[PDB]
Amino acid sequence: TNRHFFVARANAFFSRLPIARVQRSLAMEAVREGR
Amino acid sequence: NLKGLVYPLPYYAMWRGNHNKYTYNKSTVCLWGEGDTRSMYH
Amino acid sequence: GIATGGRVTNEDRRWWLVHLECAPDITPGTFIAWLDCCGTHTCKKLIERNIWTIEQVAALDSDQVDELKYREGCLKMDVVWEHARTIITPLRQREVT
Amino acid sequence: PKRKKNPMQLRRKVYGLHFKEKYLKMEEWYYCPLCAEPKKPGEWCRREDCRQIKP
Amino acid sequence: SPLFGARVPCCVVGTLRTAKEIIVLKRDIQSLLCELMELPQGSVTLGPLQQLREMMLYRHGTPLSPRLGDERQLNMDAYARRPIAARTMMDVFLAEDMSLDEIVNFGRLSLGKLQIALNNLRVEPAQLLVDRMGISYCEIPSLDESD
Amino acid sequence: TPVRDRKCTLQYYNPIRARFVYRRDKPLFDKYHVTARNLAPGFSRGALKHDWRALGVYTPDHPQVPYHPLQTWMLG
Amino acid sequence: TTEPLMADYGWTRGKLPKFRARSPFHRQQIARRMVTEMIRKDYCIVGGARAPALRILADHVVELAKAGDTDSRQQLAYFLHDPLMVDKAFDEYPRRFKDMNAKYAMMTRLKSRRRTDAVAMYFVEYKNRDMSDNHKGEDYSAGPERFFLPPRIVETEKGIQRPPHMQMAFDRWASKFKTEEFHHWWRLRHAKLRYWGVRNVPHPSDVDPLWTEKEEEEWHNEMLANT
Amino acid sequence: DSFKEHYHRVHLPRRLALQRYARQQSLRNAAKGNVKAEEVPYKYNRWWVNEEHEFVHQYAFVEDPEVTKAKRETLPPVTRENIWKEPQQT
Amino acid sequence: PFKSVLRRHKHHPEGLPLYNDMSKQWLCREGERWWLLDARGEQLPRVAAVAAQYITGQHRPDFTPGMITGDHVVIVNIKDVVMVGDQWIRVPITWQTAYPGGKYRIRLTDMYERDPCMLMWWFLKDEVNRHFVRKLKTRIAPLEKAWLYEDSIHPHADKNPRPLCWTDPEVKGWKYRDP
Amino acid sequence: RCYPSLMREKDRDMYHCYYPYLFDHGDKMSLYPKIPENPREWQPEQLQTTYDAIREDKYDAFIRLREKFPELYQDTRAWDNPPPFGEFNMFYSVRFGMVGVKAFTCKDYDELGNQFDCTAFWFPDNQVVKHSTRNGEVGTDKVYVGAMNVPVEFHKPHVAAFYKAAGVPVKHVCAGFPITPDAYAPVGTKLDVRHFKPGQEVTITFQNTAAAETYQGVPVWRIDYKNSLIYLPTLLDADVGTYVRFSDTINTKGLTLWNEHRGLPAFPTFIPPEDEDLSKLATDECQLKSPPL
Amino acid sequence: RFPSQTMSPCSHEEEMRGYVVSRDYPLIDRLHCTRSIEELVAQFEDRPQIESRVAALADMASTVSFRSDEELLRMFTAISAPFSVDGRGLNFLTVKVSKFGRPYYVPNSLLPAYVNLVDATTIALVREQPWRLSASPALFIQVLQFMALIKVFEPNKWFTFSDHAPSNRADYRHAIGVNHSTAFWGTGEELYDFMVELLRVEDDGR
RNA sequence: UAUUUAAUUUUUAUAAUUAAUAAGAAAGAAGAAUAUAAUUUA
RNA sequence: AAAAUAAAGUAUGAAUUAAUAUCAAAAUUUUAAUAAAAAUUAAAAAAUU
Ligand SMILES: [Zn+2]
Repeated sequence: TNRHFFVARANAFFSRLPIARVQRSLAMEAVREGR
Repeated sequence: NLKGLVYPLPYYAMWRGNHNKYTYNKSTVCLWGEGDTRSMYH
Repeated sequence: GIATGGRVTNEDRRWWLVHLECAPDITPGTFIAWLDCCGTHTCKKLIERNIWTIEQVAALDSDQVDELKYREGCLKMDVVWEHARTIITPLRQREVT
Repeated sequence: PKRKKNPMQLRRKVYGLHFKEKYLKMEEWYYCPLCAEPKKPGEWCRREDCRQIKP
Repeated sequence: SPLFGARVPCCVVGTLRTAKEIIVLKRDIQSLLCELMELPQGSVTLGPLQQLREMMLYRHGTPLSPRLGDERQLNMDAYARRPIAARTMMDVFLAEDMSLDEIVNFGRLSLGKLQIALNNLRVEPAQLLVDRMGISYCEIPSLDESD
Repeated sequence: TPVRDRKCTLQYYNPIRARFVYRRDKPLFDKYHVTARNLAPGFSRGALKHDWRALGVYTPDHPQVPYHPLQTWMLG
Repeated sequence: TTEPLMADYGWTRGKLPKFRARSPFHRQQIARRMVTEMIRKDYCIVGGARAPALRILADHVVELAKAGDTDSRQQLAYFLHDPLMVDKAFDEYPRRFKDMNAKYAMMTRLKSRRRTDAVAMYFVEYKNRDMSDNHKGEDYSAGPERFFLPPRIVETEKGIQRPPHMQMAFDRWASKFKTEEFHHWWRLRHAKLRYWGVRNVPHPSDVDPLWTEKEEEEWHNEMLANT
Repeated sequence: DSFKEHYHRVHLPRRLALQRYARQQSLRNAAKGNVKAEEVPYKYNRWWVNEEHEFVHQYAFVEDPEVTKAKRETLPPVTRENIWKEPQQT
Repeated sequence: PFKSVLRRHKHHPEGLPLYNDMSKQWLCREGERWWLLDARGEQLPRVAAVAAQYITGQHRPDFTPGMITGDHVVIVNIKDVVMVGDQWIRVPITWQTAYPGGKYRIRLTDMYERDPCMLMWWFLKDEVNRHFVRKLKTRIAPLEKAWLYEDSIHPHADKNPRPLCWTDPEVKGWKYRDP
Repeated sequence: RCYPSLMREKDRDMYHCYYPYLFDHGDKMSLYPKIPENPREWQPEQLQTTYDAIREDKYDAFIRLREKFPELYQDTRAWDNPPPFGEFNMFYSVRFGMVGVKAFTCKDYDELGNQFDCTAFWFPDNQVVKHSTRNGEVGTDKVYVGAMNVPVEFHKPHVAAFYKAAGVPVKHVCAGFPITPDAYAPVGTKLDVRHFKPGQEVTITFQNTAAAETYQGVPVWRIDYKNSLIYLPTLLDADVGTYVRFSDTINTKGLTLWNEHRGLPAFPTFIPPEDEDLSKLATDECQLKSPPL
Repeated sequence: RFPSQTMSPCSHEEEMRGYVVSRDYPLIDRLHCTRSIEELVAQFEDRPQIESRVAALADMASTVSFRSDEELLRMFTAISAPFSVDGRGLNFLTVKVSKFGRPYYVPNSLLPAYVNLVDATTIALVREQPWRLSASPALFIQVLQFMALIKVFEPNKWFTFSDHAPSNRADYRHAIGVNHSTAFWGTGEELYDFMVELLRVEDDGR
């Protein structure tokens, strides 16, 4: 399937969200409740 | 065999075999008391 | 911490302070190579400036830092610098008792 | 092949886009402002003007 | 546990030039900034230079993203933003004795003087920062939420 | 017939010249590095006949350059 | 594999591209002689998926040169067919590249292709050469006269001197092309290629020598003209 | 080209034209100054019992275009706090 | 060749032409007149026959096979069309799809459920194909001159369709004979 | 089982009605068949009923018994009091989803020790770009949601044109949602993430690693409405960065997604309260989470 | 209250003025144009390029209801320029797609631009302001003539590049999805039926 | 090799009113290739 | 089933095969033995793998 919604990808914009920050944030929330 | 808008009601179309694909008739086949038998006496 | 972009947020600080107690034996006189984002190249240029120490990297005037990361070129320097800035005080505290 | 193909079967292959893209296709070009040779954009020459600024 | 050596900035000052010209010009900035806030010498503490990014695509609002003159609150009905004002940032820290109100007051006075400094570009410390020494931009940071 | 020569497509949209707009060329250039080389500010994907600048295209967070009318020699 | 020499040749984006060869051993051999040649002579005209490989590998060699470590010296020494070029690699590149951290090698795609096959030609260089000791002013637009002569120097740069230990080696290497047994090898090569037959290879009686003494006494002349 | 897709090839544009002829009704019920959405009567018999004796229900849903025209035109009010701050129980 | 290999197709986006709007050597619309056929009570097949012959152009004295000149027939009230006796329940409509499982055997009643119009279209198809099969343009072109409306509401007031007054001479009911 | 009960149209008549059968004279509804005003068109053997003590007494009893016992008969109130338009009709309402991006992968625990593999999706900018009702036919309406704001020079010159005509800021990507007329929201509406309740089940359409795939059951785990993420307990076969089209799974085997027991959605669009400002708000206090599975 | 960041200056020519954001911004960011009809006609004529044509139309189709009668007359006059009665009305064709056996013809962005103009006009003159066509015959005739100039009732010749091979792009749809985008666009439907029914008073009463 | 199926004809802003069980300017590498749409770089 | 090798490629350029009309797709029965032979209904676009 060759359409535009499917082919186009958002990789280039990934700096707009802090992936590494949220992972560590939920690490904090992991140790806060003690899993 | 459903495409387009499908309503959250659990099975509406299931008795005509699961589809919406004609629906533009006002006229169907009829026993007595069915639709186009409006105009006949019984 | 390690992978943060741009500015270092305060939450990120919390991370470092959490991992302070993660490693039981640490002293402000510890070698540079225990820091986040201190590579081979980043350690070496600090050494020729006569800096072996977490205290010593916490003693930087920030115009030593930038020419460390611009004129010289140890990248991610402000990360390790700031990493010192945070952690040097708690370390002294844990050193006393 | 089970049979001789007539001129029509031989001519059927040229209607295809694969054939046209491969064989009869004109290339787009301009004049290299440094070398004055015909040039396709994106392909340069071994000349010390054309390596740094590659026109 | 109380929050350690994090410092809340006063202003963040931008420059269109890259980071390598400005290291020469750092000491001449503080001498100007001190008389912007009318504080004595050594009062302001400038942070490390930050060269942000050379963005081909320009992702907006990003940690390294070059700032632009136009602002949404500043011009609402403009359908786009004015192009890039600042490629490098350096932070402005005051003494730690200034509480949150004071810091923001010295932050506001600065935008006050600098805006007009850019509009004189249509002797006093403003255009000294603007004209012969480059700084094209300034901002007040957002208070970080993370405590 | 008049000759079969094509007029300039160098300023039109091209899908294989389109990819090189946002691509990173730092190693290709020794002395002369430019901010973004293939990228024409205000024009759709680097093409000069596709000018969008100083039109009504609403782009809240990205810059747009103003309109100056293109010369005759830049198009063809 | 994250180690800045050792090569991963795949097609996935984490891997640098595999250029066609017989075996990964063969790929390694090829890569090694390419890197050796590029370090010896700053440019390589290299076709195919080989050139990006050369780019990345050259960047690795400059990284090792900036390391300036005995382990780095040794690991680069494992990699090259030339020991001497390793010494060249640790004398030249640090001063050359002291102001740059990233992308040390410039790749330039040539608009000409091999006649032999459709594979494209790339021109791979080291970057800034005005900081280099032996490569200071050289012109690569066209080749030298006979390929054992030192290459062209730009007219404004004529009077440049090069590290003595390098032109010693270069002259020792070039001095075996002036003996007549090389001329016999040349004619005999004509015979061989003509037998394997390859077109446009003249008969060995038409093959008049690469090196004569008149040409040497003018070449050395202009060479001390550059000195 | 079977029977049926040729059939629809010809006739679906004709169905469209026919319902266009249906839409002009409202149009001269517009032009002469009347403004009315032609109403559909409510049906009180939607609840029934079939031959196997169980409960059968018919669903009649009536679309109001004067509501729709208001629905698209302006925002809804603020989402009530009982909705997002408490989860949906599984 | 004369007729090309590259041919207009159903999957091809150019689409399939409508012969009413087409202008071609063998299509003459100049001398046509519009008819109105009320199908109330008349048997489906008969109506199909009459409509087929007005549509085809066979009702004219000057009718020529290769020259397609029809009259537009507006067939009104398809819903009231009468099929005699058990036939609604017993008369098959069979087609074969090319794929594993080549049989659809479908009662008139089911086709009438889906569309009543498709029944009249089906029998028109049959009565036109009875004399024209071997060429596609001669099969398809007439059929578009039928306007099938399943009740008394039609767009065509502007053509002033003349009521087509026809009584079926055949006394007996229609008889399904198909091998 | 997977069929509902079969009732024929012939079988719905006065003797089958659960409630009293009502005849329609058009200005008035009565329980007697309309007596035609022209008496000579009365058919033979037909009783024109002006009064019936049999069918009127049951109606008499029924109505009173309704007003007299309103607490028992509240379901009966469905007969006399139909729901008006909008107001989230449970069976008739279909709202739109929004366009996400597969951001990364993560791991969580529930209350118990259980390892989950979450996939984290990102909702960069979701705005209602377009309304399309096709020729005014009922049940044909679409709402087009765009995502990921993109510089002016990106799209082919015909795409940008579309966005200029719409008035909406230029988006990377647009997807249509078929929806009912009541579920509309105006053009340019910023969509938030808590449009999706953490308890619900979501239909997902994305590109496989290389055709399109649809997952019709997948429950929401967790929502970051600061960074506009949403977490899901699945491992997709999908490239990171793939645009993923979201919808509500509208029925699970005879059960409606939204009902009084299960819950109710914020219907046409979610809207945030005027008093909250996300620029003052941290990540951890911004968290929403499902009930335990 | 006050700027969060500094604003770099620009002179009078290069500001982005001419538009306004919607009343409720944080919820709806739609952009509505305030541009006068003079400068939109000016933008249409002075910069003849395709994108400025589309850019003119997207503004003057946003603002149809918000202007008077004569202001519309100059609009349709300006817009009717590149149209010849003899020539095909709406065909703007850019790409020849030879992908299939017989070459496909793809239009450019101008087509849906003009069509969107006609549909905006439909919303203005029929639904929300039904009185306007009856009040002044001037724009009745102007709209009618513009609507005859582009040929709205044979869209098939919008897509036809050679009159020997008439293209069915508009009248054809297949169920596997060909021509969902070029499908039956009711374009002049509501308008023409309405402005026929303005003349449909056959009643002798009035 | 013929039929037959399956895939493709190289980003289609969009998908399904029916059949059966869908297509906007173009080719080198889709990567300037060592997973950042430039990590400052002469 | 990971690893190594080989397939769009520029150049050279054979061999088996060849009664054929631009082709022969689907189904049903019949005809002196598969029946691409009939008749009828039907519904097979082009290129490449
Ligand atoms: Zn050149």
